Amino acid sequence: RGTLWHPGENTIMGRDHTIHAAVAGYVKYYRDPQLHPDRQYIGVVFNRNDKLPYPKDAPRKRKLGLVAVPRKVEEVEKPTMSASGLPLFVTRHETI
Amino acid sequence: GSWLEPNLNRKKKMMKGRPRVPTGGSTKGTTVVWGDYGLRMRDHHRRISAQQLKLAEDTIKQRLRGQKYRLYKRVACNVGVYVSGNEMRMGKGKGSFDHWATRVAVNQIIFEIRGQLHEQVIRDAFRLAGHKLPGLYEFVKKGDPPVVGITKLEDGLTVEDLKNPRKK
RNA sequence: AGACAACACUGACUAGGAUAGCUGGUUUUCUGCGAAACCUAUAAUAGUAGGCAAUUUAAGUAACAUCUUAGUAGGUACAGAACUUAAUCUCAGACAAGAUGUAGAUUUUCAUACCUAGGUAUGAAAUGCAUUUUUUUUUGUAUACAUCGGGGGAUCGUGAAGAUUUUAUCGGUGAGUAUGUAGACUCGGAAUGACAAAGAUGAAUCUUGAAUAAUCAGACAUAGAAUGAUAAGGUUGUAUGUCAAAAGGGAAACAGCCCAGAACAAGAGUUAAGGUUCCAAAAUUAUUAUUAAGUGAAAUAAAGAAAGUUUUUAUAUAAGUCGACAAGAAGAUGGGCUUGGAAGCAGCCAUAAUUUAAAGAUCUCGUAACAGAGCACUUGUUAAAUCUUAAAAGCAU
RNA sequence: AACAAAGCACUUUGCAAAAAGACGAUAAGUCUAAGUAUUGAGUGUGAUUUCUGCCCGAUGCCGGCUGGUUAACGAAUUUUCUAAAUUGAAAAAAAAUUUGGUUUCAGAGGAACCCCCGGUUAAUGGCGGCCUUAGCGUGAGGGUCCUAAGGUAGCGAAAUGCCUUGGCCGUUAAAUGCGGUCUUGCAUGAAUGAUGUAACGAUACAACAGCUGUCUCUAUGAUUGACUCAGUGAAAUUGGAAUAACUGUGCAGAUACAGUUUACCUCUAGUUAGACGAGAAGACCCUAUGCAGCUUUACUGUUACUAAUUAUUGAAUACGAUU
RNA sequence: AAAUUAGAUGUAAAAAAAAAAUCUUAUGAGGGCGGAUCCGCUUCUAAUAUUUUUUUGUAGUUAUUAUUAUAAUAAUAAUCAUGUUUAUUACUUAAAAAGCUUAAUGGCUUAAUCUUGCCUUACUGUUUGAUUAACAACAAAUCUUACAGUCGCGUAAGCGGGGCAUAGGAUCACAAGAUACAAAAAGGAAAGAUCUUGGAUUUUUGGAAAAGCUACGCUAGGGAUAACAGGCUAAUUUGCGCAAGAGUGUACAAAAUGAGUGCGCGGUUUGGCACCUCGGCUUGACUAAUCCUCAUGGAUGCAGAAACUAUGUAGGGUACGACUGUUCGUCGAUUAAAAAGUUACAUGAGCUGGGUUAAAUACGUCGUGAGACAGUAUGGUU
RNA sequence: GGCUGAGUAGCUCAAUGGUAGAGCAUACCGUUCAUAACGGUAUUGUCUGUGUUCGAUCCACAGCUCAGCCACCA
Ligand SMILES: [K+]
Ligand SMILES: [K+]
Ligand SMILES: [K+]
Ligand SMILES: [K+]
Ligand SMILES: [K+]
Ligand SMILES: [K+]
Ligand SMILES: [K+]
Ligand SMILES: [K+]
Ligand SMILES: [K+]
Ligand SMILES: [K+]
Ligand SMILES: [K+]
Ligand SMILES: [Mg+2]
Ligand SMILES: [Mg+2]
Ligand SMILES: [Mg+2]
Ligand SMILES: [Mg+2]
Ligand SMILES: [Mg+2]
Ligand SMILES: [Mg+2]
Ligand SMILES: [Mg+2]
Ligand SMILES: [Mg+2]
Ligand SMILES: [Mg+2]
Ligand SMILES: [Mg+2]
Ligand SMILES: [Mg+2]
Ligand SMILES: [Mg+2]
Ligand SMILES: [Mg+2]
Ligand SMILES: [Mg+2]
Ligand SMILES: [Mg+2]
Ligand SMILES: [Mg+2]
Ligand SMILES: [Mg+2]
Ligand SMILES: [Mg+2]
Ligand SMILES: [Mg+2]
Ligand SMILES: [Mg+2]
Ligand SMILES: [Mg+2]
Ligand SMILES: [Mg+2]
Ligand SMILES: [Mg+2]
Ligand SMILES: [Mg+2]
Ligand SMILES: [Mg+2]
Ligand SMILES: [Mg+2]
Ligand SMILES: [Mg+2]
Ligand SMILES: [Mg+2]
Ligand SMILES: [Mg+2]
Ligand SMILES: [Mg+2]
Ligand SMILES: [Mg+2]
Ligand SMILES: [Mg+2]
Ligand SMILES: [Mg+2]
Ligand SMILES: [Mg+2]
Ligand SMILES: [Mg+2]
Ligand SMILES: [Mg+2]
Ligand SMILES: [Mg+2]
Repeated sequence: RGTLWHPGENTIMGRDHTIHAAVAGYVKYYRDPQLHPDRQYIGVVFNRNDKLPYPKDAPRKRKLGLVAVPRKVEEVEKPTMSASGLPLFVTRHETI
Repeated sequence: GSWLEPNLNRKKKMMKGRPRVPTGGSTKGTTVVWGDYGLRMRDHHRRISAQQLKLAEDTIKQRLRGQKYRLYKRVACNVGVYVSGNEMRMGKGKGSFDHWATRVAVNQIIFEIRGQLHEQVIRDAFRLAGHKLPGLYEFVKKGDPPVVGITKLEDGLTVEDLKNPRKK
């Protein structure tokens, strides 16, 4: 009830102030006096050995989170007649 | 308010609670701080009523009337004792207010006195009050060491020696 | 009269057709495993369902349990008085400079009136002790400018005016690293317990598939709470265990306590709790002390009293401790007052003296009031060579 | 002391085809009654003397409007689907109107009960306050609020009185009783009748005299049982028993456990302290989404009964009402 | 006393340079070595932080003072300032309180508050992972992600699937819309199905349309809940003791007396719990906290006698009658005295049945009524 | 959701398109030789709002409040 702990590294806060995980990592409880001197945060790191808060000068540690798959090369193949021999669509035009 | 009638609401009921039992080496209230002599409860911890403390004060005044002295009270009645009807059956909520009380730990000062009186006269007054108060009481002078539990810190004994596992 | 209608009538008898979440009963042996009396829902609370979960035996296991190491969440016991709550106590002012006076010594410096650059005087300062000073007709530093009204007095005082002042008085305000207080105070803060990771150990204890139960007033013990009355073999949670469903040894007898988990025998076998003079298996086994009351010895009755006794710690003694005995224990003075009377000794006030070997303007009796008899106190005689007095603690009465 | 009762009172019944009332799966019909308002039925009270007061608001019943409401009926309305036709559309097309079938909506007027008005207490029922006073008390009296009306006469510590053993008087050596009397009667009261006598009562209470073994205080005597012998021959009951005392223990009251104590074995007649003695699910309390009977402004229903109307069942005239 | 307004912390703002060390990091040198970016050891460089650290520098400008010949040098003071001084900007300013739809707790001040502009994502469908597998089951719930569709705000990043968080019940039936599934011979339709939506003291709120009496009562059970007794307890008592001593006692605490209290015993009264579901007569037994009888201490208040108080002591006795159903209690008159208690408040397979006490009846009161009452009255298989 | 009635001064009641009243409960005065009666006067003003009409306690609409029966009551 309220922000006893605040969302930190790779975490989001819900409507009811519930803190979730935004990535697949490991929970960490820490304090960041550089960001706020009177707050305690909860973060998620990708390496169990990491230590928060990360130095403000070090590059961000982030994972791709994507899988490589062959792209779809489907080209225009739309027919006009159905299997029943009927036009798949009829186009009318109004003229004045 | 007063030490026998606190500035508290009688409607809000208070739990029975238990007197303070210092098991970490605390000496709070076991020494005379204001007067020259005191009255110490040396046997056990109790909960004294506001009527039993008022009678103890009248006994000291009745014995020391016509003399110059200054009486200090080191206890305050701030515990509401709500007594249910002894004729009632168990349950049906809590009881109604009966009187004010105060919780006192063991070897704690109840009263203190400072005056030009003789040591003997003060002793008699405190003795008369100890007979009318619940428990057993002792005459205490100013300057004597404090009390850790039921052990006096005499002969240079410190609180760290009572915590040391080795004592033999 | 709820009276009678053929054992029956608040609605007979007889034949046909019921239910009962309630009570009772449910029949042979061996073997393996082995609960619960809790949660949620219910027209429920004597019931029932779904979970937790007992069982069967197949798939799995990076399963589960425990410890170690590292990490994390959270604020109890404790401790403390920071914040908050009750009550209480103390303080509310300190220093430097300046100013203001006083008796001085009459030396130096300085300023003026002068005389003739020195003396002559004059004063002032220097100097010692008082003295004023936080909002003052006293500024500064350091500090919370650090305090305001009401009421009771003493001054100045005007045509009544209340300006100025005082309090070991009241209330408020300010300050305190002052004292206490705690279910809804926690700045400090355990152990325990909980979560997850790796490793190791272990008696498969774990999960899943399939099949499929019982149970849903629990009791006591220990710790810590609420409630009651700090009562209940009371009621109600939490932690742990036992009983329930566990026999056996111990607690005289014993569901719940102390040990220990019974497949059957044998053994002066080895042990646990517990015990060892006899009943009754094993010590009348050793060491140092206490008690004299059968206290006590397997269920602590209290406060309290007291030349019971022991020990310790102080202390007295041939400079005669302790006890007794002999005498003394004065004088100013019947203190002053009070009172019919108050002479040490109804009551009130005072109780610096004086002289003595010592003698309270009086500690206990006594008188209407005196007198008188004792005491504190003083000298002497008797007399102890571990032998005085008090306090504390232990065990007893 | 309850019921009945003579007496008293109220409601009802005109008899023309059925007097009312009661009975009749429900009628014909029967009793009433071969009766007729001084008859029959129902209701309460309960001879007689002296009496029976106030209130029709509520409830019930009775009477009454060409009134209000008003189901059926019904003036005026309205809709679903579909067939055919017409119109429209004539693009991939519905849609609209009329008729047939089918299926909905709908309410001016229009009954009783009810609303409204009046009547009825020997109908069910009801029958209060608060101030002030000629001096303190006590109110002839006065003022005021409320109600349908405010308990009248009489009776009154009663079969009614909790406080209470009410106050006083009589009765007893001694009165929580009984009788008389006074009142502030928690919570008397007039046909759920009020009140006072005569007579009556195996009613209930109290007192007096006499009388007595009721008692002080029991004794003796008689018969039948009880007891013994002979003859015949039950029953309830019974887990099994070698079935003592104490203190303790314990599902909390021990012949049975612990400890100690005491006791030779076995019967007879007495006795009933215990065996939480026996018998009776006797008695109380609670539980069951167990029963029964009864009550009612419980829920949901059926009837007596009342009201309207199609049908059996055809007309005439007059008047009033909506307009 | 109580109206409005103005106030109520401090610091900084020319500019640094350099050496080593203690860690910590680095998607730095694709470092090196074992097994470019994987991993535990690893040097170097760089960055952040920490030392009070070893220091060096602390000018320039304006002014003052001093020396030197208007300038130079040194020292001291001032110095954010090219800018509407109402300056501005950055940092700091305990806690509580106010505000944030509503109680309370927590939270927000760097936004979740306030002001303003534009807006209506208070959107449609499907869906991820969680609440150590929501409520110790299931269901209705809570938080959260992604994709597609297309809208808003914003320079942009991005934010929005209502509100700072925690307090509003289904099905069925009914009603309003959509979808085009099926259409009981066939073409339609009716009635159904899917999606969206609305109306609930469905408040016994996982969801029945529901008033009572029985003393005329019945059956099945429970003693899982009562009354009597026993058991545990001892608040209480009409049961007692000890301790202390205000006070009374003409004097004088303790002859007698003993305020409000404290420490206890005991199990007699009224109570709590729930282990367990009357009185009289006859005849005893036992206790001792003693009414009489015996011995005895104290008693300005023991002259004697009598009585008061207390210490031993329970052998024997403690009677008669009136009232009441009574134990209790009141009263009359005697007596050496006419005291108490326990034992299932001893004793009903020993008696009594007056009280309490089922069916009958009346009264008063309560109830619309049937009926009821710790009410009263007469009667009632021991 | 549908329909109907309704309240005027301190108190109790009248007034229907046209003045806004009566009685009572205090108070002042008058009357009387005097008192009590009696008489006169005084205020305390249409439930609220709006609209129609030359003109509104009056008619129309909305609401406050009271009351009648309704609608829902899954
Ligand atoms: K005491
Ligand atoms: K013994
Ligand atoms: K009668
Ligand atoms: K009437
Ligand atoms: K009537
Ligand atoms: K009438
Ligand atoms: K109609
Ligand atoms: K009368
Ligand atoms: K017997
Ligand atoms: K009866
Ligand atoms: K229980
Ligand atoms: Mg009957
Ligand atoms: Mg019968
Ligand atoms: Mg096993
Ligand atoms: Mg268990
Ligand atoms: Mg239900
Ligand atoms: Mg059941
Ligand atoms: Mg903390
Ligand atoms: Mg228990
Ligand atoms: Mg069992
Ligand atoms: Mg066992
Ligand atoms: Mg033994
Ligand atoms: Mg051996
Ligand atoms: Mg042996
Ligand atoms: Mg004298
Ligand atoms: Mg004198
Ligand atoms: Mg008559
Ligand atoms: Mg007839
Ligand atoms: Mg009669
Ligand atoms: Mg019709
Ligand atoms: Mg009509
Ligand atoms: Mg009458
Ligand atoms: Mg009558
Ligand atoms: Mg024979
Ligand atoms: Mg026994
Ligand atoms: Mg045996
Ligand atoms: Mg017999
Ligand atoms: Mg037996
Ligand atoms: Mg769960
Ligand atoms: Mg078809
Ligand atoms: Mg429910
Ligand atoms: Mg729920
Ligand atoms: Mg029980
Ligand atoms: Mg004597
Ligand atoms: Mg003898
Ligand atoms: Mg008895
Ligand atoms: Mg018996
Ligand atoms: Mg009879």
